[PDB]
This record gives sequence, structure tokens and C-alpha cells, in this order.
Amino acid sequence: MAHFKEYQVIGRRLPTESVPEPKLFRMRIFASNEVIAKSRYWYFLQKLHKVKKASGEIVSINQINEAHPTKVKNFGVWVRYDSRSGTHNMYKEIRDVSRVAAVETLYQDMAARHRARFRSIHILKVAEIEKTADVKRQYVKQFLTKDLKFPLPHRVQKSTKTFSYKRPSTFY
Amino acid sequence: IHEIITVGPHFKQANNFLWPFKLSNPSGGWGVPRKFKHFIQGGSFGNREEFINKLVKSMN
Amino acid sequence: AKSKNHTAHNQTRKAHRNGIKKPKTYKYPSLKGVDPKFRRNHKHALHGTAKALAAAKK
Amino acid sequence: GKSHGYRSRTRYMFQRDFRKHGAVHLSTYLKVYKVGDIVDIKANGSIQKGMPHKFYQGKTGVVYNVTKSSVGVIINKMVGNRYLEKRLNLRVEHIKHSKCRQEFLERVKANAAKRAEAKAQGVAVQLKRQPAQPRESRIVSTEGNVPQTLAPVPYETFI
Amino acid sequence: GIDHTSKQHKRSGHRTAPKSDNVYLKLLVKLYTFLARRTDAPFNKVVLKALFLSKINRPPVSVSRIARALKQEGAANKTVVVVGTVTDDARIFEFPKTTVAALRFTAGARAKIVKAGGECITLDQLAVRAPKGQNTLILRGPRNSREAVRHFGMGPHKGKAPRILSTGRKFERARGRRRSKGFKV
Amino acid sequence: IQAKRDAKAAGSYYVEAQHKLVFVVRIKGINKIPPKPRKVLQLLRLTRINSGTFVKVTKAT
RNA sequence: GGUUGCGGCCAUAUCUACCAGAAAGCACCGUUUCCCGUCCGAUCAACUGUAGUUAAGCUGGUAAGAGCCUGACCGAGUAGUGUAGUGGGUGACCAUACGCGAAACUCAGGUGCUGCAAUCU
RNA sequence: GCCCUGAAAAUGGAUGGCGCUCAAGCGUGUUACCUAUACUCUACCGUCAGGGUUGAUAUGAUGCCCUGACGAGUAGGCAGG
RNA sequence: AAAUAUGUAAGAAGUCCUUGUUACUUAAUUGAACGUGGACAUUUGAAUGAAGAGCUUUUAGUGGGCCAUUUUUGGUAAGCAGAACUGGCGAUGCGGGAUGAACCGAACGUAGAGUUAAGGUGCCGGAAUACACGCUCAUCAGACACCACAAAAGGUGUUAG
RNA sequence: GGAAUACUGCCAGCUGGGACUGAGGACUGCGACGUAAGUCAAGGAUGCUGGCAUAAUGGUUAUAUGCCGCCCGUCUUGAAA
RNA sequence: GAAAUUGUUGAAAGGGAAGGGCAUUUGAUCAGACA
Ligand SMILES: [Mg+2]
Ligand SMILES: [Mg+2]
Ligand SMILES: [Mg+2]
Ligand SMILES: [Mg+2]
Ligand SMILES: [Mg+2]
Ligand SMILES: [Mg+2]
Ligand SMILES: [Mg+2]
Ligand SMILES: [Mg+2]
Ligand SMILES: [Mg+2]
Ligand SMILES: [Mg+2]
Ligand SMILES: [Mg+2]
Ligand SMILES: [Mg+2]
Ligand SMILES: [Mg+2]
Ligand SMILES: [Mg+2]
Ligand SMILES: [Mg+2]
Ligand SMILES: [Mg+2]
Ligand SMILES: [Mg+2]
Ligand SMILES: [Mg+2]
Ligand SMILES: [Mg+2]
Ligand SMILES: [Mg+2]
Ligand SMILES: [Mg+2]
Ligand SMILES: [Mg+2]
Ligand SMILES: [Mg+2]
Ligand SMILES: [Mg+2]
Ligand SMILES: [Mg+2]
Ligand SMILES: [Mg+2]
Ligand SMILES: [Mg+2]
Ligand SMILES: [Mg+2]
Ligand SMILES: [Mg+2]
Ligand SMILES: [Mg+2]
Ligand SMILES: [Mg+2]
Ligand SMILES: [Mg+2]
Ligand SMILES: [Mg+2]
Ligand SMILES: [Mg+2]
Ligand SMILES: [Mg+2]
Ligand SMILES: [Mg+2]
Ligand SMILES: [Mg+2]
Ligand SMILES: [Mg+2]
Ligand SMILES: [Mg+2]
Ligand SMILES: [Mg+2]
Ligand SMILES: [Mg+2]
Ligand SMILES: [Mg+2]
Ligand SMILES: [Mg+2]
Ligand SMILES: [Mg+2]
Ligand SMILES: [Mg+2]
Ligand SMILES: [Mg+2]
Ligand SMILES: [Mg+2]
Ligand SMILES: [Mg+2]
Ligand SMILES: [Mg+2]
Ligand SMILES: [Mg+2]
Ligand SMILES: [Mg+2]
Ligand SMILES: [Mg+2]
Ligand SMILES: [Mg+2]
Ligand SMILES: [Mg+2]
Ligand SMILES: [Mg+2]
Ligand SMILES: [Mg+2]
Ligand SMILES: [Mg+2]
Ligand SMILES: [Mg+2]
Ligand SMILES: [Mg+2]
Ligand SMILES: [Mg+2]
Ligand SMILES: [Mg+2]
Ligand SMILES: [Mg+2]
Repeated sequence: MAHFKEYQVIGRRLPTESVPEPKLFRMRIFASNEVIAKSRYWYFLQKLHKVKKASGEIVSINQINEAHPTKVKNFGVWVRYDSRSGTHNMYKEIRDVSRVAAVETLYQDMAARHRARFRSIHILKVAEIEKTADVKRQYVKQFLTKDLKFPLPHRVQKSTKTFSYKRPSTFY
Repeated sequence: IHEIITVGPHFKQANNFLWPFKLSNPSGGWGVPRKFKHFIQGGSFGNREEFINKLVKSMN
Repeated sequence: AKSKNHTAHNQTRKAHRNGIKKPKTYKYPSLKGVDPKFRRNHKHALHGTAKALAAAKK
Repeated sequence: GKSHGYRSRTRYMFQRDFRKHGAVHLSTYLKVYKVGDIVDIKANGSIQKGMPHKFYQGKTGVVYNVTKSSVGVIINKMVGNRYLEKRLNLRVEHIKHSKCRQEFLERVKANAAKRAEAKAQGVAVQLKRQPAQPRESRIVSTEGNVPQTLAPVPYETFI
Repeated sequence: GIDHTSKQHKRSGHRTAPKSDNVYLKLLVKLYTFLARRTDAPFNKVVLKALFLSKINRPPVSVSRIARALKQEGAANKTVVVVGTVTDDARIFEFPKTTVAALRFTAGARAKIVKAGGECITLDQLAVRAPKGQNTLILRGPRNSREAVRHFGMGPHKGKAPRILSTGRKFERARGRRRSKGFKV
Repeated sequence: IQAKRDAKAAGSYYVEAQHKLVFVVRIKGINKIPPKPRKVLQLLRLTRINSGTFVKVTKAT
């Protein structure tokens, strides 16, 4: 939907005469601008309580920045989503260096593997797999082995003139 | 201008006094592949809140 | 040969070309279709308030 | 072939209301109409005399005549690109006064008061109505009310 | 492109000159175009348009319609302006004095007028005697007494006089004109 | 600015008043428009594309 | 407060079952000469207010009562729906965007209000 | 999910054609870039409109001057030539 | 019992005060209607707009229509037949969908500069053989709405659950 | 603990390259800078220099080239048919 | 003594029609203006 941001969003039902100061609910929305993020917020509240935008108010909207943006992390991700023929709950694991980076590539995976567009996906939970061997997925696990090393074989220097006079080489 | 921005007591008269502005197209572009969806859906229409300033400015 | 039967397609475009003219309104409508006993008395009524409003500029 | 009589299509329109059949309550006859009153028109299916044709069902108009057991109502009916003036003879069972003006009358004598009440005071009136204004700033406290975080749910069935 | 809210290039539909081609009229108009530009007086603006008026819109004002307008309370010394022609009315016996200012006075009219010591005045004379139109009484002819309007509005229950040549019974007076011949209008 | 901080100080949230003024741009061409919006685009004086006007905000606008 | 005569709204007034009602009023109740009506003085009409009674009408109160009435972020922001897109899908159909938004359900609370006139421990 | 089977018609033949396979294919994201009789600014034509100006002793008063908006078109109307 | 759609009202032709007229009407100088005299101005009674409003006369062409989304009837269906609202084609070129009455974008005076739409940028052809993450290998692969179709059913090919 | 930076936004901050246009034709207006006299980029281009004074620039025409372009009339929902 | 249509002469173009629009090369041709 773009390059993502994270957002504490906080709204409440409108105060009434018999009910001044109503209850206050938070969501952490994953979206690209604040405008979308408020919209998503209402989207999910109407799918949980008895409010709608008209009858409610947004109280606050604050972007949450990564804790340690320069630390590799192993993420567990949880997602409700819709296929062509019915809806499905899912768990994947993404390994990156921020919740925002992660949620980005999530959506790219859903797109690619299950043809799932942004509308068709609920993030359910995103949280940091702390102690390893709570990492459950091979394609991630693979990167935790100790003293990890690998080549990057058959390399491709991207040319800049239409002709070349050598005959290239993929050594690396 | 003060009368506009502060939505004054004489805002009807004030505002209407101005001929509907005539902007050019934005100079960057719309920043969207397709204009006629909502802002929130990656289109251009509807309320886009403070983000109207970036546009109008591109079109001014 | 059959041919189209009926439609109102386009009919409101036309009505709007030249209006839907609001009803138009007057102070003092007609007494048309108003009870005859009423009108009859009312007449003689008015005649009087007329007559005595003439005696005002005597 | 088609059919198009005076009450055609009026199946539910002239029906009676649930558990509301029978005698018409007597207040319907102790109401009093003068010329110039605005009334609303609803046919009473029991009372078959003096009935409004279905078109004026739901319509509202001005009393222009008063007679023994009925009133004459004028209605502007639009036909073609234009209104004409139809006047109806309606029995008093198919007519009720209109509250469409009560707010106005209410508002006027309401107005005429704070109008004087503030004239005899120190000018400063303001008595046009105004549309709903967007609400003002305000501060919301957290005391006794920390925000309860929510998140979307997973998919279930229960059937 | 523009959602046009209103028809484009509409003419105002009001006359701008006389459709007349008579110099003298053309001249009078010269006067009052000048007079109405430069004198902020309403009377001149009114008179100027009236010159553009065509024959129909200039119905004759009679000398007897004139005398009545002077019988107007407090209006016996004002000078009647008529942007048309004035005609004689044999039906009034004791026509008054005053001053009539018109385009044309029929012979009988001007006679009757002067016979009681009045005065007949071309409008340009009226102009110099009273630029701002001070103390004028503009009278208008009965536009809708033309025979042609009798027939305008024709249709059923309208009461309006057929466009009909040779009349009498036997001329559209049967079916559709009476409850005993089919029906009535 | 200091309201927003002063409430943050108190743990309370500061919600600024709803905006009162907006600025509108007709972003769509002239044709194939349905009647009721078509009128409103007029009444708001946006009768040609990329033209813009100010709107005071209340329910009735 | 009760009761009666006339009522307005017309079940929060109805329905079922039990119980209770001072005083006044109503009531039931006595009678068949008379006006009056019937197959039948039951109904209807007349007469007494005298010979009898709260049994019933009537009024109230009881019931995890039936019905009915009110309410709620109970269900449900559900169903449905006005707007949008060169959104998804072979189709059937379906998501999304800016709006409007039920009915059943469930739970709680109630079970006549009151106008004019006369009367009454 | 993509792919493969299910999958049969007549002149030779069509993702528009060539051709493309970590695509020049499918899903998705980010920028940039190309160009409509549209939009913005300007000149010019014309149409409609609102102002100004009969003051001689030179040349159009239907004129002269200032200003603003607008311009699709069958059948059909009108106008000026 | 909705949503959409739909009648009326939001003032000077308004709100009050005093008390004439009549053959209607009342037990009644009761009332009904129409008045006379008086009290209150533009925050005079919501919004937005208004290249103004109103009115009159006369006359052309037309009176085969068709298409789209949505509502919808008949029919197994139809590029079939028939209705509802709006938008269109007809009557209209211009840019896009190679092509094409009706789709998308946008409606045309003669022109310069600029910017865009919808649609595109390997080469045909103006414009990144751009960046990025996955998926896919087809001995009849696939490749952009309207649109020029494919289904049940299957696969120990492969991907994620 | 005390910084920096990103990001979003503001400046009636300064400043470079490039492209099209130069309508108007005395004066008049609103300003700006000056202590001042003055001056100005403030109600639409001027200054300086050079070239040809010709087929140089320009029209017309034929052809070549890039892109584009179906037969007109008519009836018709619909014609290049 | 027009046109259709034809002979000659001159110029030019022509890989399954010709003619047209915008634009400029080239050739041919011509105005105006310089002073
Ligand atoms: Mg964090
Ligand atoms: Mg820029
Ligand atoms: Mg650019
Ligand atoms: Mg740039
Ligand atoms: Mg695109
Ligand atoms: Mg700009
Ligand atoms: Mg047919
Ligand atoms: Mg027909
Ligand atoms: Mg039928
Ligand atoms: Mg009953
Ligand atoms: Mg009968
Ligand atoms: Mg005659
Ligand atoms: Mg006559
Ligand atoms: Mg506005
Ligand atoms: Mg007792
Ligand atoms: Mg007997
Ligand atoms: Mg008995
Ligand atoms: Mg009895
Ligand atoms: Mg008992
Ligand atoms: Mg009883
Ligand atoms: Mg119960
Ligand atoms: Mg809907
Ligand atoms: Mg679809
Ligand atoms: Mg559903
Ligand atoms: Mg294929
Ligand atoms: Mg391609
Ligand atoms: Mg791609
Ligand atoms: Mg680039
Ligand atoms: Mg152009
Ligand atoms: Mg034209
Ligand atoms: Mg036009
Ligand atoms: Mg409405
Ligand atoms: Mg309406
Ligand atoms: Mg208003
Ligand atoms: Mg206005
Ligand atoms: Mg105007
Ligand atoms: Mg006609
Ligand atoms: Mg006709
Ligand atoms: Mg006809
Ligand atoms: Mg359409
Ligand atoms: Mg046709
Ligand atoms: Mg078109
Ligand atoms: Mg094209
Ligand atoms: Mg195609
Ligand atoms: Mg569209
Ligand atoms: Mg090619
Ligand atoms: Mg290229
Ligand atoms: Mg599709
Ligand atoms: Mg399958
Ligand atoms: Mg599989
Ligand atoms: Mg110049
Ligand atoms: Mg010049
Ligand atoms: Mg020469
Ligand atoms: Mg030379
Ligand atoms: Mg040649
Ligand atoms: Mg040529
Ligand atoms: Mg071609
Ligand atoms: Mg033909
Ligand atoms: Mg045919
Ligand atoms: Mg043809
Ligand atoms: Mg010869
Ligand atoms: Mg050429």
C-alpha cells in the first residue's frame, strides 16, 4: 500500500450526557500515511464494537518508531486473510531489522504466494521471536546457524554501454 | 486572507468575492497511477486532509 | 413490424430544459369553489365595511 | 388488458394499521379547521365517502374551504414541466393538521421574546438558526481510563 | 470545458435603438441617450427606452385618459408626457388646461388641448423645459386592448374568442359550445 | 503546540478542534456526471477542471 | 382516595386462575294495575324502593402466568443499501472505499393514564 | 498459489506484430519518464455583456475607447454577407 | 421494517394589540370571513449559489431510435424480446482500448510555452532492457477492464499455509 | 545523560542554468529607494554590436521524407461497406 | 473558340492504384522592402 509506518491510534465513542468520558480503545495500525491509518482504525473498530466514525472521535495518532532499528530480529507474524474460495488464518516468520520492514515484505509475500491484495489481509499480531528454537520455520531457521558464511556465485556486472569489448565474467 | 483562514464573521461575502481559483495541473503529477479512486485507496479524490497543501501548491 | 412500446427515457431532461416552474403564488387567491352561503353573506358583509369606511372621509 | 381504476394499486395504502380497525376515534371529529391551516392527507380505508385519490396520499396542502363534513384542500400537483392547482374535497377523516409549521411558529414567538428580552437588556441578539458546527478542541483525561489496545480477530465458524 | 450553467451568448432581448428608421426619431433618441447618460435622473432612462418601443407597445393615450390623470389628487399642474401619439376623445366635455408633451398629436387632440389654453410640446421642447424631468407625469396607453390579444390564450374553458372570419350563429356555435350539442367548451 | 505538550504532560490526550475551513479542487472533467453531484459541483462553483474554491465547514456543507 | 353519570387517549385497559372489598354508589333483587314488548314481563316497558344480597356484575390485589407496553454499545455496526474503481473471479459471486443502517434474538423494567360534574367514613 | 491434464474443425495467422524465460510472463511495492482539441499563462479572431464619450474649429454615432466572460454540432431557426 | 427516492414548512403575503361590517353562524356582539387603528426592521429569522428575475406571442424540425452500469420481465439462451433511473450514441471530432457508433480520458475559434489525463516507456514507437520482493519452465506457457470464452474433476511438478 | 541526523513542514532567505513571449505606445495609477537632488526592476523591451541589402528572409509550386488520411451523395439505430 | 478528351514539345515522379493533411530539404519561380 506503500512503504509503511506504524501508528498508535486512539479513539472513543462521542461523549454523551449520561456517558461523559467513554472507554477509549487503541490499535497499532500498519499504514503509509496517517490518513489511511485513521481510516483503518475505524475499519477495525466497527468490526469490533458498536461505533462508526460518525458516532465516534479520534483522540490521538502517534507514529511508533523502531526500538533498535539497527538490530536483526526474528519476527513471528500472524494473519487472517481471504483466498478466492474462503478465508484463512496463517502464521509466517519474517527476519528483518524493523517491524516496518517486516510488515512491508509480509504484504509482498501475500501478494506473491497467495495473490492476496492489501484489502484482503488482516495483520493479527506481529511480535519478536525472542529465544531461538521458538523459530519454527526452516527458511528463517536456516539463517541462525553459527559462523554462517556463503558465496554469491555467478555474478552479473550490469553494463553501462550498449557494447562491450571484453566478454564478461561472473567470478566473485 | 485573514478573513478566509480564520473563517470570519463575514466569510460568506469575503470568500464569494474571490473568483474560483484556476490552477494548472500538478507539476510532479498526482503521485498515483490512477486518479479516480479515493485518496485512501491510492487515488486522488476525497478529503486528503493536510495533504491538500502539497497538491494545491504543485498546481499553483 | 413491431416497434418500441413506451419509455420515459429522456423525458425529465426535457422537463428541466425549461423549468419545472415553481407554482407561483398570490396574496388574495380566488374564492373558486367556496361555499355559496359563505360567498353570499361575505359579499353583503364587505359591502357594509365598505359603506362605513366611506363615512370615514365624510 | 391493463387496468387502471380509481383505487388500483392501493392494496396496502388504504389498509388499516395493525389492530387498528373499526370505529374511528371521536377526536378525529372534534378537531376544528379554518381556512389557511396546513393539513396532511392520509386516506382512511374504512371511510369510503370523501376519499382522496391515491395520489394525494402523503401529500400536504392548505385548507381553502370549510363545509359540513369536510374541507377543501389545495395541492400543487406537478404535471409535465409544471405545477397546476388541484383542489380536493376531503372528509375530515382523511385530514390532519400539519406539524410542518409548529417549529416555525414555535421559533417565532421564541424569537420575538429573546428579541425583546435582549432589547430591553443591552442589544446583542443573534437569532438565525445555524447548521451544526464542527466541534471544538478538548482535553481527554487518562485517569481511570487507560486506552485498551484491540486487534483484529482470527477466522472461525461456529455452525 | 465548462459545465455551462446558462445559455452562452444570449442577447439581452431588450431593444437598443428604435427599429424605426426615421431621422427625427433617431435624433430625439440622440438627445435622450445623452440626457440619460449624464443626468442620473430616472425619467430620462425611462423615456429613452420608450422611444425604442414599437407601435403595439405604444398604444394611443387619449386626451380623456389625460384629463383623468390630472384629476389625480395633487397632480393638476404636472405636465403629461406621452412617448407615443395623443388622440382626441369626443366623450369628455370639459377638458382642462395643462401641458401635453408627446410624439404626435392627432388634429382633434391638439385642437381640444389648445382650445382650453393648453400647450402641445415635442419631447425635445419638454427636454429643455425640464431636463431632470422635473414635475412630469408619464402616461401609458392600454397595451392589452389590441384586438389581437382577444385570441391569445385560446383553448378549452379559457373564454377567449375563436380566430374566426364571418360570424353569426352557424359559425362555431354548435357541438362543443353547448350542453345540448355534444358538450360545452 | 504547548497545549499538545501540556496534555501529554498530564497523561491526558489533547484533541484539536475539527477543521473549519476546507479547500476543494474539481479533479474530474466535465462530462458523464450524474445530476445531483453535477448541481453541487455548480453550487460550489467548481464548473471546470482544476479549479478550486474555499468551503466553510458545517454539516450543511 | 372510593363511587357514579358523561368522557379522551383506546390492552401498561385484554386473557386465565385465585383472593379481598368499609362506607356511599352502582348492582342483583320485589311487583304486573297502568304505557309498552314478547312463543316466554328472560330481554324490552311500566310500579315500588318497599320484601331480599355482596353470590355475582363492578373495584382492587396475587402469578419465576399468557398477551401487551417501554428500554439497552443484547444481537448488530450484522442483513440490506446510496455512491467509487481499467478492484478480485471462468462464471456464480466476493472483497475494498466514503456514507446510511434494520428485523428476529437476548436481557431488564412495567401492567392503565387522565377530563368535567355530583356523591361518600 | 502458478503450472500441467481435462482441452475436438475445417484457406495460412495472430498476446496488434517481432520476439521475450532471475521476462519483455503472473502478484505486488517505489521512483522517474513519454503526450490530448483537456488544464495554466500569453497573443489574435469572433460572440455576448458591462462601462465611458456629441464639445467645437477634420475623416465613419450603425461610431470611438476601456473592461470581462465565452466559442462542439445533424434536423432545424435566425442573422450578417 | 430500511437505504435510495418523495409531500410541506424555515416570516413584511410575518407576529401580536385595540374593535367595525354581514342577510352566514351562535343560547349570546357568540363565531366565521373582510377590514380600520396601533406595537416590533434586516442575525427579518438555516446553507451554498445566482452572467438576474418574471411574462407574452408566433413558428421549425421530431413524433422508426439504439448503447452502457445498476433495478428488472419473458426465454435454456442470443450481438434475442420488453420495462425503471441516470449517463451516452444518434447529432461529435480530439487522446487511450492495434482495430471498432455506444468503453476510458476529455468535449473542439486560430496559435506559442508549460502541465497533465486515460494509457504507456525491449524494438516496431515518444518514454527506465528502472529499482524491489516473491511466484511460474508448459513436446499446443503466459501476457491487462468492456473484449473477443472455457467447466466439473484430477497431478508424488513446485510454493506458501 | 547530552547531542546529531532522518522525516514532514515554514521563510515576504540567497542564488545558478535553460526555454517561449515583448501585447501596449505622450503624460496620468499603486509603490519602492534615497537626508537630499534624485533614482527605479513600480499601469506590457530596451540598450549595445554585427550580417545581407539579396532571392539573404519570405510566398507559391513540383518532388522527396516522417507521421497521419477508406467515397461522396442518401435512407438509417448503424455505411468505406 | 471554355471543358471533357487528344497529338507534339518541355519539365518531373513512379517495387501490387492515384489523389489529401501538418512539416521541412531540394529545384523552379515571385513579391515586398532597402535606401
Ligand atoms: Mg517498537
Ligand atoms: Mg517542482
Ligand atoms: Mg516533468
Ligand atoms: Mg524533479
Ligand atoms: Mg496504467
Ligand atoms: Mg505552477
Ligand atoms: Mg425490433
Ligand atoms: Mg414508435
Ligand atoms: Mg393488470
Ligand atoms: Mg372490533
Ligand atoms: Mg355511495
Ligand atoms: Mg369586434
Ligand atoms: Mg373593443
Ligand atoms: Mg464556495
Ligand atoms: Mg353496602
Ligand atoms: Mg299482559
Ligand atoms: Mg323481572
Ligand atoms: Mg325495564
Ligand atoms: Mg365477593
Ligand atoms: Mg356496572
Ligand atoms: Mg407476563
Ligand atoms: Mg451498497
Ligand atoms: Mg467486476
Ligand atoms: Mg456478504
Ligand atoms: Mg493465448
Ligand atoms: Mg509489449
Ligand atoms: Mg511486475
Ligand atoms: Mg530513473
Ligand atoms: Mg489549442
Ligand atoms: Mg458553433
Ligand atoms: Mg452550443
Ligand atoms: Mg427533498
Ligand atoms: Mg425537491
Ligand atoms: Mg436562504
Ligand atoms: Mg452569493
Ligand atoms: Mg447578475
Ligand atoms: Mg413548437
Ligand atoms: Mg409542432
Ligand atoms: Mg406534430
Ligand atoms: Mg456510460
Ligand atoms: Mg437519424
Ligand atoms: Mg464523444
Ligand atoms: Mg487514435
Ligand atoms: Mg483489444
Ligand atoms: Mg467511470
Ligand atoms: Mg513492427
Ligand atoms: Mg523509444
Ligand atoms: Mg476482471
Ligand atoms: Mg481446479
Ligand atoms: Mg498444488
Ligand atoms: Mg512593444
Ligand atoms: Mg508594442
Ligand atoms: Mg527581390
Ligand atoms: Mg546573399
Ligand atoms: Mg515540374
Ligand atoms: Mg505535391
Ligand atoms: Mg493509415
Ligand atoms: Mg438512399
Ligand atoms: Mg436496415
Ligand atoms: Mg456513406
Ligand atoms: Mg473560329
Ligand atoms: Mg507544402
